[PDB]
Amino acid sequence: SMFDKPFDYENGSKFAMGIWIGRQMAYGAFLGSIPFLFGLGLVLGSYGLGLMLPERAHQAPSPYT
Amino acid sequence: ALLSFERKYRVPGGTLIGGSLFDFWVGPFYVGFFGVTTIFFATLGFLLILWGAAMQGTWNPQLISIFPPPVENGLNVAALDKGGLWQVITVCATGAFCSWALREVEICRKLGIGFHIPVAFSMAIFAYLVLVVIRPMMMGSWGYAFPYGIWTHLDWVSNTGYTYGNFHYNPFHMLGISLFFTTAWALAMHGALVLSAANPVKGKTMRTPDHEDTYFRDLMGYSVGTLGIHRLGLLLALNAVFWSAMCMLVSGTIYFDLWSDWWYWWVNMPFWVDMAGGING
Amino acid sequence: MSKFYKIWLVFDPRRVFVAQGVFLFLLAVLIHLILLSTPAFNWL
Amino acid sequence: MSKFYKIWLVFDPRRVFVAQGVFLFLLAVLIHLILLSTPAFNWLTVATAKHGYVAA
Amino acid sequence: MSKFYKIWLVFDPRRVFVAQGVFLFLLAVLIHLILLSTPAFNWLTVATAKHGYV
Amino acid sequence: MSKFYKIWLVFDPRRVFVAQGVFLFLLAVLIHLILLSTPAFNWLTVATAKHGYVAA
Amino acid sequence: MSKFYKIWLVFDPRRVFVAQGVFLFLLAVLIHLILLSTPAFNWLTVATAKHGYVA
Amino acid sequence: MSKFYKIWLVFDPRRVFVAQGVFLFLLAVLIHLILLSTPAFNWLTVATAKHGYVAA
Amino acid sequence: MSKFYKIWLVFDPRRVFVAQGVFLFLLAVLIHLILLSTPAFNWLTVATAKHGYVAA
Amino acid sequence: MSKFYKIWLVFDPRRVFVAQGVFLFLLAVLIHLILLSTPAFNWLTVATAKHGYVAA
Amino acid sequence: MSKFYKIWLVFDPRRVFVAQGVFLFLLAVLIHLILLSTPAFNWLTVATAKHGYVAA
Amino acid sequence: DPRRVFVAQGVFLFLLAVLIHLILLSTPAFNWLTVATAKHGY
Amino acid sequence: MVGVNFFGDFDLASLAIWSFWAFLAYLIYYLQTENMREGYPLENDDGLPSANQGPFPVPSPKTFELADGRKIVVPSVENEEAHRRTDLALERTSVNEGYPFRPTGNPMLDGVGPASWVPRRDEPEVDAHGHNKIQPMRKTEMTVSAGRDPRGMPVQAGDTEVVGKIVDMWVDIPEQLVRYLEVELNSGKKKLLPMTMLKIWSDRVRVNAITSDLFDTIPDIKSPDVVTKLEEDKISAYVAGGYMYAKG
Amino acid sequence: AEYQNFFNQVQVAGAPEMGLKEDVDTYERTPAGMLSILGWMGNAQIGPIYLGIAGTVSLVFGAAWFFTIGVWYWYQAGFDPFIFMRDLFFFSLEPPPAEYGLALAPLKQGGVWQIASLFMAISVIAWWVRVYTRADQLGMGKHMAWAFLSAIWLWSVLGFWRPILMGSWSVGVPYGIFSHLDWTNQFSLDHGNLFYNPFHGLSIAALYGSALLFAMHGATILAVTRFGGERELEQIADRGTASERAALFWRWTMGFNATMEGIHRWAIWMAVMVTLTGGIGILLSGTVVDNWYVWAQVHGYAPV
Amino acid sequence: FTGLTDEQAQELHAVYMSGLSAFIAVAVLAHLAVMIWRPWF
Amino acid sequence: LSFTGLTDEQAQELHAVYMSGLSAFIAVAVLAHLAVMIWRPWF
Amino acid sequence: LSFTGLTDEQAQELHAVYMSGLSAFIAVAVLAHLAVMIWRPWF
Amino acid sequence: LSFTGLTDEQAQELHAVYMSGLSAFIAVAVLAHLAVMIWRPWF
Amino acid sequence: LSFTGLTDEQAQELHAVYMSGLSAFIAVAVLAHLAVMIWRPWF
Amino acid sequence: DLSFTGLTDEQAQELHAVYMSGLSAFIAVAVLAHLAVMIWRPWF
Amino acid sequence: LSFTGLTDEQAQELHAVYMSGLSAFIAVAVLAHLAVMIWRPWF
Amino acid sequence: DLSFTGLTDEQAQELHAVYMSGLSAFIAVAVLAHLAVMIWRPWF
Amino acid sequence: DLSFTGLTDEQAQELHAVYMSGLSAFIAVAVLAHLAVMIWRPWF
Amino acid sequence: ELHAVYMSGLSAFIAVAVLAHLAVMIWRPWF
Ligand SMILES: CC[C@H]1c2cc3[nH]c4c(c3C)C(=O)[C@H](C(=O)OC)c4c3nc(cc4[nH]c(cc(n2)[C@@H]1C)c(C(C)=O)c4C)[C@@H](C)[C@@H]3CCC(=O)OC/C=C(\C)CCC[C@H](C)CCC[C@H](C)CCCC(C)C
Ligand SMILES: COC(C)(C)C/C=C/C(C)=C/C=C/C(C)=C/C=C/C(C)=C/C=C/C=C(C)/C=C/C=C(\C)CC/C=C(\C)CCC=C(C)C
Ligand SMILES: COC(C)(C)C/C=C/C(C)=C/C=C/C(C)=C/C=C/C(C)=C/C=C/C=C(C)/C=C/C=C(\C)CC/C=C(\C)CCC=C(C)C
Repeated sequence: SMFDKPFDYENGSKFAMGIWIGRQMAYGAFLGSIPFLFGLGLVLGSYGLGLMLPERAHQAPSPYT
Repeated sequence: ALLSFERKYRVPGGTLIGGSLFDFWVGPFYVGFFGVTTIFFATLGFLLILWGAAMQGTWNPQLISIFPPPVENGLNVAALDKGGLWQVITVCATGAFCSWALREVEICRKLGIGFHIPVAFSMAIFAYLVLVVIRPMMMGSWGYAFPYGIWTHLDWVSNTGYTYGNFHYNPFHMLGISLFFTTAWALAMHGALVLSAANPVKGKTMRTPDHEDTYFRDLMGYSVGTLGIHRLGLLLALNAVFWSAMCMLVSGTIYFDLWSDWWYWWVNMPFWVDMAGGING
Repeated sequence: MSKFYKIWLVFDPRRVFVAQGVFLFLLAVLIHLILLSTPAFNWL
Repeated sequence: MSKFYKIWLVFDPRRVFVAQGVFLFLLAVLIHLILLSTPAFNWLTVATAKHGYVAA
Repeated sequence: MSKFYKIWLVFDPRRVFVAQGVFLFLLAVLIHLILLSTPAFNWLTVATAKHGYV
Repeated sequence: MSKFYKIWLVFDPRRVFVAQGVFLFLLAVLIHLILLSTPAFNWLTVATAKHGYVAA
Repeated sequence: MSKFYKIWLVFDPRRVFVAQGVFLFLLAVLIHLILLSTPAFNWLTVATAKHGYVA
Repeated sequence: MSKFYKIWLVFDPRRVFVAQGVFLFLLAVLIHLILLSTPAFNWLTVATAKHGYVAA
Repeated sequence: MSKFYKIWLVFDPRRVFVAQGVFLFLLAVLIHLILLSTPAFNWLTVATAKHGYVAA
Repeated sequence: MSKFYKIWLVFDPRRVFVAQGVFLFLLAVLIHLILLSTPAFNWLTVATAKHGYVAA
Repeated sequence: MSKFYKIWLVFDPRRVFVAQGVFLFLLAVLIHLILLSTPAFNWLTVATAKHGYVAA
Repeated sequence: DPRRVFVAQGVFLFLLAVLIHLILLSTPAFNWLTVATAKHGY
Repeated sequence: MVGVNFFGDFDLASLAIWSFWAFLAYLIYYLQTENMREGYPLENDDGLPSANQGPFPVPSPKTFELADGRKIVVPSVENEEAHRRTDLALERTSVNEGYPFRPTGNPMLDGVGPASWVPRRDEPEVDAHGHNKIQPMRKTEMTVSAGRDPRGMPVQAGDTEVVGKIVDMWVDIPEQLVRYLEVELNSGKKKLLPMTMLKIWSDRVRVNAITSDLFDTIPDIKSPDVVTKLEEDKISAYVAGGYMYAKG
Repeated sequence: AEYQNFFNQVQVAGAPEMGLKEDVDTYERTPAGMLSILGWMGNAQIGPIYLGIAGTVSLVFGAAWFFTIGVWYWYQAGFDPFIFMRDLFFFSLEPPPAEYGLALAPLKQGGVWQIASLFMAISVIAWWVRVYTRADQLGMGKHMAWAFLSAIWLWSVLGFWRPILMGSWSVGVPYGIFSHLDWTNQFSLDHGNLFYNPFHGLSIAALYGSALLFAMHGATILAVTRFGGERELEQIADRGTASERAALFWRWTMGFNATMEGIHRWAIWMAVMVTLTGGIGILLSGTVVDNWYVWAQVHGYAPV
Repeated sequence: FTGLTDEQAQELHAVYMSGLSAFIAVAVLAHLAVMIWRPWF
Repeated sequence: LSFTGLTDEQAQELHAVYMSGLSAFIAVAVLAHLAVMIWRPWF
Repeated sequence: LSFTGLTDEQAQELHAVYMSGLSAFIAVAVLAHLAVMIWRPWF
Repeated sequence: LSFTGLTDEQAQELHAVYMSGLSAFIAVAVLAHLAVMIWRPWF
Repeated sequence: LSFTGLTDEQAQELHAVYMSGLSAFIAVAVLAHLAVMIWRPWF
Repeated sequence: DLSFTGLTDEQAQELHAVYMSGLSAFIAVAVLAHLAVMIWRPWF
Repeated sequence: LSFTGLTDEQAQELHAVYMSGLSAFIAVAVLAHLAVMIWRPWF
Repeated sequence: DLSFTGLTDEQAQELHAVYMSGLSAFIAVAVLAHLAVMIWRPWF
Repeated sequence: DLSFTGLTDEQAQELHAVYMSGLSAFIAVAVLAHLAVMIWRPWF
Repeated sequence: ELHAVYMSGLSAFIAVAVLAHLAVMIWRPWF
């Protein structure tokens, strides 16, 4: 992949290896942000979209007794 | 344990995350990165449902119910004993559903087939997200989502439906029901037609697809064809779920009164509204 | 204790670090979201 | 207990460690969440009452 | 009695210990949850009453 | 009487032991469930009345 | 009646034993459950009244 | 009466004996259940009255 | 009146006997239920009155 | 009237007999059920008034 | 009025006869049922009024 | 449609005839059974 | 029949619901066995038959008789051996079970993985009347009714290099459907490209599954105007294997 | 994005296929035409259609049922064309009131509903023999007729069998757009929340399963159309790589799979369960159980 | 349109009218009996 | 001439036995109506 | 005819056994109605 | 008359065992009905 | 016949142990019913 | 075809001997369990 | 004999370790039950 | 085949030694965590 | 020697040493973050 | 001629239909 490059273990300094680990972990953290942002975008986007509704949308009767 | 032909297909590659770290099978099941996360989310969601049963005090599976937060709670993260457990299970369910679809993508890539199955399943995920996330947030609270119980989520359907009178009069609901009925009808005919050809009358050779086209042209005067029926069966099921999600998306967000009153725009048109007689006088 | 380096002979480091990033990021999100259920630590 | 190393001649370490890791995280989350569901052992609400922050 | 070792000539050890591991965990969780469901044997509930945790 | 061993000439021991194990466990759960459903034989309910634990 | 052993020349023994075992278990459960449904023959409720188990 | 054996030349004995057994069992359960419906022939109800059982 | 045997030259015996069997059974069940549904000819309630069964 | 046997040169005897068989049965049931509906011709509720069975 | 025989050169005899059978049977049932509905021409109601059978 | 137009047109004649005949029965003025009941004292 | 209980609360609705579970339990058993007519008995990674075969038994053999009188029996050893690949170029990546098999060589050419083809019968698929189901358009009298006619269009490979031109279309006569496009490469050889893995643009045909260098090794058809079920399996599997094995 | 094979890229059409002459009287088939708009998703050929006597009987009695309802609407509209179009969805051909039982009600008070129902019963049954006969003359199995019989079972329970057992035609379904929706809602109300009918739940599981199964199977076949997976009949006789990749997707996803022929046994049985269990649940409603929610509470699965 | 020659269709019409006439006669006899029993005119 | 693969001779045998069965059916029906008319006339 | 593959001799022998069994079924049914007629006549 | 393939001698022993089994079933059924008649008659 | 593939002597061997198991099962069942009849008779 | 599993007569005797040992041990514990419950809370 | 491919010696080595682990698992479970019985008896 | 994994006894021995060191450290931290929670908020 | 991942024992040590250095830095930062929260708003 | 057959038969049907309409009038007229 573009962000999941392999590393040259036999030809590489510790700092280059240390940076490579961080790039790998950052790419993993970026992948983990895909569902978090999508979920956050769903919740806040839907709530934001609901704030521009005819205002009877926020006072519907509860479906639970 | 492999099928007699499975070995030549069990090859490395096709993963999206992790490469060969999780690229293996457990029995028949393929495990990937999303196989690992599906197991985590499915097991956590299942154990939290059992924990919710323990707090509820009942162990009858048909009486277990995890309820969302109260409507007054708004969009806040609720306390675990006060409907916040429902929110955790909702995240576990969505994590399990989404990772299940992504796991199917990895399996699609390994087998070299089209991605129709994960995409078709994403429509089912979308309808679930409409009922638990999109619609409740547009209405302002997590308390409008359905509960996680076998028979209590039917009470939610009943209470949600009767909020707008008879829910049958929702026009998107009519379209969704018609497609759901059409999908079951086409599934019966597709299964029957293939089995009719593959299992002919005794003493007859196995029928060709020419017989299948001939049979439905003789019967109805039309035949979609072997490729057409699988396209159409997929589209009917996806449209049925999509227009169902629309019916709920507009109920309580755009439309608030009884759905039976909506159909009176046709009657109240100002060129036949005043004419006496009929049903509406 | 000093022999834990052999974990990289079992699991490919290139692939584990990506998995660590997914886990560590989502754990930080999970803890922040758990804090919100309590208004006392509800930072926002 | 002197012959327990033979486990690794039956179960490959790669799959056992992956299964063990998921099980431990799953169990830890389950137990932490069970305590959070119990208001008397919810350390966040206990800290709120001890010091006094919102109490709501 | 002393011939029970032959179960491994019939059952694959890898299949069994997966099934046994799932069985023992799901049984152990079930029994703990049954006790937690009953206030009499909910050790967390017993502790709040004992120490006045409120 | 001493000729029942021929059952294994008909049924695969792998298949029988698995089905027997599933049956024996599910049967045991069923009987324990029936006793727990009956308040007279629910040993947890009996204990909480004998020792006066909570009764709530 | 000495010729009844020829049933096994018509029906596979493995399928008969499984089907008979499933039948006998379900029949026994059905009859036990019928007795449990009737309070007169429910041996747990009879023992409750006999021994004063409160319930 | 001397040619009834030719039915097996028309129907498979495997097919007949499976269908007949399902028929006889279903009929027997039907008749037993019909009697259990009628309180005059419910032998458990009759035994309860005769032997003075509780039947709560 | 002896040409009735020609029916088997146009009708499959396997199909006729199955159709006849289902017809004869369903016809008998219908008649028995009809008598059962009429109290005058319901033999269970008739026997109850004659022999004085409780019929609770 | 001596040339009515030509029908079997036009119609399939297999289909005609099946269609006639269901028609004769369905017609007979319909007439019997109408008669049962009418109390004047319900032969079951004629004997109960003649011999005297239930009168209820 | 004697050239009508040409019509059998066009229509299939099977479908004309089946159409005749359905149409005639449907009409016959329809006319009978109208008569049964009208108590003046209900031959069973006339019979029970003439013979004094049940009148119920 | 040499053998097909006849069937359709016959249906139109049959549907209309069965229609109007039953309508006359619905109206008591045009019901012949009703008038026969009155004359003979049925 | 309302409120009529055989015993306890077991009324006629209880009898119906419990009767259904027995019928449903049997129906699932029937459906599961009917789906065990292919791919059984199970095997291990080493090829030997497996110890575990599952709680459902293999159903009794059933015969499909074809129009040519072949009498295929499923499940059967001969049917399974007919569709069994031999001399597969695969090696085990680990001694443990449940691990992938590494191709030893070129997976596209060896037909493994997503490039796997099945030994189908080496005969053209045939319609009811006996004729070949799939035939070139020139062999029949059909015209392009709608859509974009691909005849003469350049064929652009996945690496954006032009590899030839479409010279013919192969249609499914009983279904009135285009199955393959016959491409004439620059070298003069003719290959078949399945329509399901092509995209007909307004001015060209693009094949993203494989690159330009792999077009010369697309499996060939022995008869110029006849395509065979075996050849269709090889051509389809080769092109579909490109998505994983084209360039990396 | 690659080609998703949802619509044909090229349409090719020649002489329309007039069908197979197995035992069909081919002179009873109409001409065959080609409609291009239908050829993008499926076949472009429209026709030929077989018209025997079963189809003709079904068509005339179906038309009579359709027009019997229609003429009743004109009577309800005062024979006003504007009122007819205004209230088309509100018009209803109601069954006779409950005072008439199973008798022949007057024409104005449910007798027309009985006439219309009779025409519908003939038309549906005449169509069932058409479904059976068309398959018989082509040497095919009668699976379509048996699957149709399951739909007829629920339809006959709603209109015929249940009104017979309930003792009156009044419980039958009115012939109207909104009215038969109101009947459906009223059926649930006066039987205590039909949601708690177990066979209604089984019917819904089959109906949801039908859409789940057709989405699974439709997408599975489109995924393997690269290898001719839509030619299912040839895959049954001669298994190809399309059948194996389809089986291996579901084995690696669910742990178990079907075959090309066997997936259509799941398809037919999932679909007929919709109306097989549905017919049973409607028959039990009123005749055996009058309050499903209370019945539920007795049997668990409903709180006390 | 049918596939029947003129000679084969000659008896086809004769038998049909032979059967139709018998059907009419029974209907006529039935109406005469009903008029005697319960006249509607 | 056969529309269903029946010879003319076959149609003779088939119609003869059919009328034999029909004759028996009417005869039992006539006796049954006679008995009902005597038992409980509808005229 | 011969729509079922039976011969003239096969069909005649099959019909003889059918009638013998049918005769037994009628004989029991007649005896059953006589018993019901004695116990509880419906005429 | 070979729809199943029995050799007209296997059927005789097939039917001999079946009737022997049928005889045992009827005898127990009659003994059961006699017991219920004594216990509480339904006539 | 011989659908299962067992020889006649193998059927005797299989039936001999089937009936021994059936005899054992019924022997327990009869003792079970005798015990219940003494403890709580249903007649 | 009375050798469906492929075991020999000798193997079946060896396998059955171990199975009956396990069955006996299972029953013995079950009998002890019922005896304990009968003492603790009899159901007769 | 050896459906799993293990030999008699290997199965003993498997079982010796399994029984070692099982006995340790049971020993802790007995102590845990004893602790709960002392702290909060369920009998 | 008691070497399903393909490891040798020597390789399994040294893998087990490292695994037991990781387990021991994990159990040690959990014991310290439970001691801290028991002192802070006992559950018995 | 075992090397499920194709790293030598030497390469695993070098990678693990770098990984543990980053792990120690990551924990030390996280401890500092907790001390900030513990000072501002303790949870015990 | 096909049409020649139809017109003669159709006219006879109309002829009796007219004769029946006037048969109603002499028995019970509406105009
Ligand atoms: C397994 C259960 C599912 C199912 C299965 C199923 N349905 C089936 C089948 C099967 C297996 C068939 O084989 C059968 C069929 O033929 O399918 C194509 C059918 C069928 N299911 C149908 C409908 C249908 N199925 C439904 C449901 C279901 N079917 C279930 C979900 C529904 C719903 C949900 O309500 C409907 C509406 C039909 C398409 C067909 C049966 C058609 C039939 O019997 O029609 C008879 C003929 C008529 C009623 C004539 C109608 C005429 C028009 C009203 C127009 C008339 C006027 C016009 C101007 C024309 C001219 C008239 C004259 C002047 C000439
Ligand atoms: C609702 O309306 C009511 C009911 C109130 C009033 C309406 C009444 C109506 C519409 C009545 C209509 C009645 C009709 C049309 C009755 C018709 C009855 C007929 C035609 C019955 C015919 C029966 C024929 C039978 C039983 C023939 C039987 C033949 C046999 C038993 C012999 C077997 C046949 C063989 C062997 C043929 C094979 C031979 C060869 C050589 C192949
Ligand atoms: C509703 O009813 C309730 C639930 C309330 C009550 C019902 C309770 C029931 C039905 C309980 C049932 C309980 C049962 C059946 C429990 C069974 C428990 C068993 C059998 C436990 C066995 C455990 C064995 C263990 C933990 C063994 C561990 C082994 C090791 C740690 C060593 C590892 C070595 C291995 C895996 C193989 C060695 C390999 C080589 C090469 C030597």
